[PDB]
Amino acid sequence: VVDPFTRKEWYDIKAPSTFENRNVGKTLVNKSVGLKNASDSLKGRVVEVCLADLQGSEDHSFRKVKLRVDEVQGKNLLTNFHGMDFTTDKLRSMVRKWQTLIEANVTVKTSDDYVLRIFAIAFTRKQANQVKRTSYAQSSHIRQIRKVISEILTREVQNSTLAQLTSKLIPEVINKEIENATKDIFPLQNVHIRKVKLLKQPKFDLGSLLSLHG
Amino acid sequence: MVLVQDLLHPTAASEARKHKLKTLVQSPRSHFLDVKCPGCLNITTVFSHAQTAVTCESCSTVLCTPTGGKAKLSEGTSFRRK
Amino acid sequence: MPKKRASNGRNKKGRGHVKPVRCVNCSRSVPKDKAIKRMAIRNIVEAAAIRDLSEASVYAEYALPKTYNKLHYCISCAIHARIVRVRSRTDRRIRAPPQR
Amino acid sequence: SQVFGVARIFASFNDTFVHVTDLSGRETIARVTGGMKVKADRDESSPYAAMLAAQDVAAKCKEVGITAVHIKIRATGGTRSKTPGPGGQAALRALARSGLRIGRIEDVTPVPSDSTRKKGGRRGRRL
RNA sequence: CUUGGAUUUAUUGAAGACUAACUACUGCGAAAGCAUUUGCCAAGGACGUUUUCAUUAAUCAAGAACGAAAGUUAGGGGAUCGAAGAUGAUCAGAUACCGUCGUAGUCUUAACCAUAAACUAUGCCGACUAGGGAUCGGGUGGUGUUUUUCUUAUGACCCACUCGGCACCUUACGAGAAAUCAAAGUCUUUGGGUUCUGGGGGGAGUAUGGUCGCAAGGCUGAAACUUAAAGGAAUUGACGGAA
Ligand SMILES: [Mg+2]
Ligand SMILES: [Mg+2]
Ligand SMILES: [Mg+2]
Ligand SMILES: [Mg+2]
Ligand SMILES: [Mg+2]
Ligand SMILES: [Mg+2]
Ligand SMILES: [Mg+2]
Ligand SMILES: [Mg+2]
Ligand SMILES: [Mg+2]
Ligand SMILES: [Mg+2]
Ligand SMILES: [Mg+2]
Ligand SMILES: [Mg+2]
Ligand SMILES: [Zn+2]
Ligand SMILES: [Zn+2]
Repeated sequence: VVDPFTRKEWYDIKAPSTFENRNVGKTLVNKSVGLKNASDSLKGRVVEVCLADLQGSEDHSFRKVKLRVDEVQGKNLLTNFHGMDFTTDKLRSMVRKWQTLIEANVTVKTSDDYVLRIFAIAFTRKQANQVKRTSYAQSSHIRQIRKVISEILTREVQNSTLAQLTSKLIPEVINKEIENATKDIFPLQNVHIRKVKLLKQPKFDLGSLLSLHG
Repeated sequence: MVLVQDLLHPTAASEARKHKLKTLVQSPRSHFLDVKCPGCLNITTVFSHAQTAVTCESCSTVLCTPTGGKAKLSEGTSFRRK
Repeated sequence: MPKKRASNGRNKKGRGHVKPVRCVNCSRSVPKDKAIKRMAIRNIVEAAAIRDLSEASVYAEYALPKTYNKLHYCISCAIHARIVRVRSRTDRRIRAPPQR
Repeated sequence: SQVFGVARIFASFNDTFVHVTDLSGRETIARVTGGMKVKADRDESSPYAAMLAAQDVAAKCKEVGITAVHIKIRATGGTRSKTPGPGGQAALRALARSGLRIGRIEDVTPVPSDSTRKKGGRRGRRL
């Protein structure tokens, strides 16, 4: 018989400044007892929350953002966009029968040692006028589109040191660019980033992290 | 098309429609488009389905890109028929 | 025994032998053609419960999303309950989507 | 103002969970299940039990100090069903009734890309 | 079955699997078969062609190439399901379902094997006969529409025709025992060109010999003897723990 609910400590989740709010909500942990410390325990906590939660508007209620706790500074805990996400119920509605979808995965080392995997879904358009029930692009065309997308990703990830990339992603500029690139091959609908996954990461880079929050 | 077609003389439209083979007599509908390049004032009797990167008589101008059927006449180029 | 149908498993024609799919209910391996692919687009909340949710909730309008399950049924299984619906010989020829 | 949680309703066939957590996920609040509130083996996924569980969870939350939740629903997933159970909806209803507030509802059932082999065998499950 | 938080919650790691959604009376391949990525490596049909050779052509007993799954030997892995096996109910009983678990495998890599409701239960090549729309892949024409970076020019449709494969309705005068069939038609008004197979049912895919295999089995293949039906298609019934 112990009951650790009384033996608890509440802390506040501190988001990056690329969004509107720099505060997500409220997590908790046990106290910093001898042998097993609190800060250490914290550093490595992924808060997956909605993007409409951060941005406020319901245009970004089609998105999610995994936020990894890095630095614990004065109760409040600083996080980093560990991932970007779509919940299932968003992309599932976009996948409809009688039109081809185009996924595109791209591995990219940013300027910093941060290997980002960035995805890109893009559906094919039922044109204006169309009586062909289907709107299927030719396999070759699809391939070309994918290639283009990859190229775009290479151009705009790698460049701009990862923080800026996230910002860019935020209001669908990349998606727009992709769409533009496509239009000569095939029209397309929607076009999104869907996910952002992450592989490598260097030393914590504390000063740099701080330079986000100010 | 039913009973009494009278088959020696069709209307030409029908012939045009049907395959270049499946008329009365075999007769192709490819043409020797007499192309002029923008450069030199000389006429190249270019067959409309080239199958080749069609150069001029000597100069490397490039007249027609051989698409699977009829050739796309590269850039703003002018041509006569047959 | 004569042919009940021309098609039978249907989509397989000029298609040697296709890949298969597992049934939802039975987990019987059924070819993805002799399959009966009903699409369950249910709302994430129950009809009467929606009101309750609204009463509870924060924000306006809300996501109120739909779950999406393309369900595959092993023919026999489908016949027990699902869209199948045993027809007359003359009525089998009709492929138009029912109701509507 | 509104202190949040993530509800997490694992609504399988033959049992429901209600597993309220913090936003990171690690630190839980209440894990209350269907079979816990009704000792009848059969009556686990059964709605009433689920509702009871939900109520219990709500109570726990109140005791702790939380105001709102984010509904996440998980059907068994992958090798099984992919179909929300009988008592997820019921649980949700119960939660709503409780007055514990609600925001951003999702179904995060782990629907795979191409599962590793399912139940039954090839001839399936033959009652 | 654990609680000395298993499950559940969250980050990983390892492994070998698979490759959903997409996904259709859709596409390719000689079939078997083939759906994430990019790349490489060759090949291929269709097309288009006022290109070139000039009978090289069609089908095939000998022989050849492939060939699902399982099995096999020998290697890697093994998540789940899961012949074997344990085991919990039920019934007069039930080593059967259902139930829980779960070696072999399943998956793969190196060898075999060479069989299938490998089924379109429809050999191939050729010609001709009746309407219709679509649908994939080529290719023509549209002062057609939109893209818009001004004319654009690609692209993407619209429409008409065109050739091409994996696809409805009526009458059939053609057919067919009929289900049905636009081929299963142009057959007693019997002959376009070819290969292969069958001759009541059983005995029997057995016996035997050959041959092929590591085996399991394969290809090949009887008779004695037995028997009046065996089948097919449908019609009306009766019935069905079908609707
Ligand atoms: Mg029958
Ligand atoms: Mg028979
Ligand atoms: Mg074919
Ligand atoms: Mg086959
Ligand atoms: Mg295709
Ligand atoms: Mg895929
Ligand atoms: Mg032979
Ligand atoms: Mg095998
Ligand atoms: Mg079993
Ligand atoms: Mg027993
Ligand atoms: Mg006999
Ligand atoms: Mg009969
Ligand atoms: Zn010249
Ligand atoms: Zn089933």
